[PDB]
Amino acid sequence: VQSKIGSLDNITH
Amino acid sequence: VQSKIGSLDNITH
Amino acid sequence: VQSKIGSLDNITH
Amino acid sequence: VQSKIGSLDNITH
Amino acid sequence: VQSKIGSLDNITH
Amino acid sequence: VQSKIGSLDNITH
Amino acid sequence: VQSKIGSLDNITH
Amino acid sequence: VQSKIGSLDNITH
Amino acid sequence: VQSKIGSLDNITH
Amino acid sequence: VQSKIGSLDNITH
Amino acid sequence: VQSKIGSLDNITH
Amino acid sequence: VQSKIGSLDNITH
Amino acid sequence: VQSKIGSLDNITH
Amino acid sequence: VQSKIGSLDNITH
Amino acid sequence: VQSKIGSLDNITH
Amino acid sequence: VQSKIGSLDNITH
Amino acid sequence: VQSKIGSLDNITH
Amino acid sequence: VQSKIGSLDNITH
Repeated sequence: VQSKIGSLDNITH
Repeated sequence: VQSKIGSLDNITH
Repeated sequence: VQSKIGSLDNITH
Repeated sequence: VQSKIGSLDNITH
Repeated sequence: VQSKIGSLDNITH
Repeated sequence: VQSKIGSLDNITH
Repeated sequence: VQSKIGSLDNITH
Repeated sequence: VQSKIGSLDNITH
Repeated sequence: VQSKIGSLDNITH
Repeated sequence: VQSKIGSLDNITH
Repeated sequence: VQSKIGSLDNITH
Repeated sequence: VQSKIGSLDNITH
Repeated sequence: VQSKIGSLDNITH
Repeated sequence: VQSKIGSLDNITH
Repeated sequence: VQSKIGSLDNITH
Repeated sequence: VQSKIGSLDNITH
Repeated sequence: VQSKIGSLDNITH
Repeated sequence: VQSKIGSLDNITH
């Protein structure tokens, strides 16, 4: 409800 | 409800 | 509810 | 049983 | 049983 | 039983 | 809800 | 909710 | 909620 | 669920 | 759930 | 849940 | 949502 | 949500 | 939420 | 759910 | 749930 | 839940 997600996982090899 | 998703996974090899 | 997530995991090899 | 309501799953391997 | 209502699944391999 | 309501799961391996 | 399960295995990666 | 389960294994990585 | 489980194993990594 | 009502009797004069 | 009501009786005169 | 009501009786004159 | 689900109504006048 | 779920109503006048 | 869940109402006048 | 109600009058006899 | 109600009057006899 | 109510009057006889 009126929320945001930018990123959950940022997996950089 | 009135929410946003920008990105979940950003997997860069 | 009116919350934000910037990032959960930042896994840099 | 083994159900979901309003959930978010981000499964990565 | 083994059902979903209003969910988001992001499964990556 | 073994259910979810409004949850977020981020499982990484 | 009436449910019967003989055996349940949840494996997540 | 009435539930019956013989055996339950949850393995998470 | 009425529940019956014979054996329950939760393994988390 | 697995319930009983011995008699549902509503009389108005 | 597995309950009883011996008699549901509502009389109005 | 596994409960009883011996008699539900409401009379109005 | 905004419904009458699994209910019993006994209205007398 | 905003519902009547699994309820019994016995209204007399 | 804002509901009547698993309730019994016995209203007489 | 995005509900709007102007006015709700409920009388039970 | 995003509910709005102007005024709620409830009378029970 | 994001609820708004202007005024709630409740009378029980």
